[PDB]
Amino acid sequence: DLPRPSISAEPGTVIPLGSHVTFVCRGPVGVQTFRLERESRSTYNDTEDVSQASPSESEARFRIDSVSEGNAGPYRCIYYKPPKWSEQSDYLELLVKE
Amino acid sequence: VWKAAAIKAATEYALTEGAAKGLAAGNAHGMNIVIYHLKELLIDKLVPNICKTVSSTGDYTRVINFSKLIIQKRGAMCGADGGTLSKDMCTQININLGTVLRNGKANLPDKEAVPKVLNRLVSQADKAANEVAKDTSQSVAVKITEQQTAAINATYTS
Repeated sequence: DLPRPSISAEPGTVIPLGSHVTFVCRGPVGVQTFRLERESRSTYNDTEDVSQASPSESEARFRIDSVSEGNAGPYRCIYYKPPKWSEQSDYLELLVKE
Repeated sequence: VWKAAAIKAATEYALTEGAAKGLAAGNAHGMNIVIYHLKELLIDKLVPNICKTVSSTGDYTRVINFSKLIIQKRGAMCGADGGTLSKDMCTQININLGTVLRNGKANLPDKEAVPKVLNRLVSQADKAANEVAKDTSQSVAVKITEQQTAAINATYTS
């Protein structure tokens, strides 16, 4: 029933050390909560500050100020559209040069 | 020279003082239960001065007010940036909050879960408060519905 989300990074997926990046989860219309997952069991963020990016879809945006090389690696999206969660988006790999 | 109206008043005083004393021990128990789980569920780690501020206000059901606070500091200390606490804490915190569902998959979005476990928790101390209440209510009315009647009978014999 409901489409799997999409994940992207801004400006890109390759970001120098200390710089900023912004993950952009999107799925359809009528999403209540977006969750950005890094290791989905322990570390993740939930937002209700959902924006609309098209007649067809909506998007939430999460941002880290000073990116550590710790912050490199995988990330995925999920959205909760009551009463159920979406399947899990495809992996985004953030790359950070030493 | 009859003991009628007196007993009726001694039992009336027996029940009311009974209920009143029960309700106060019930409420102070409920509070210790909440207090106790607030630490069992590792919420001490989300906000450290959580117990004293629920303590220093009585009315255990006033733990629900802290839900938006708990949501805020969960995302702060176990966010996707890496978090403040260890991964093993965060895993556990997330299961206890009912957001991340033991076997891995998501549970419910952190905004529904937090109030849900808190309300479950006060409803859990309600049951434990209404039990200690009922209990010391009967236990204090007996001992004073006894102490009275022992003193009314000695009033009658003379």
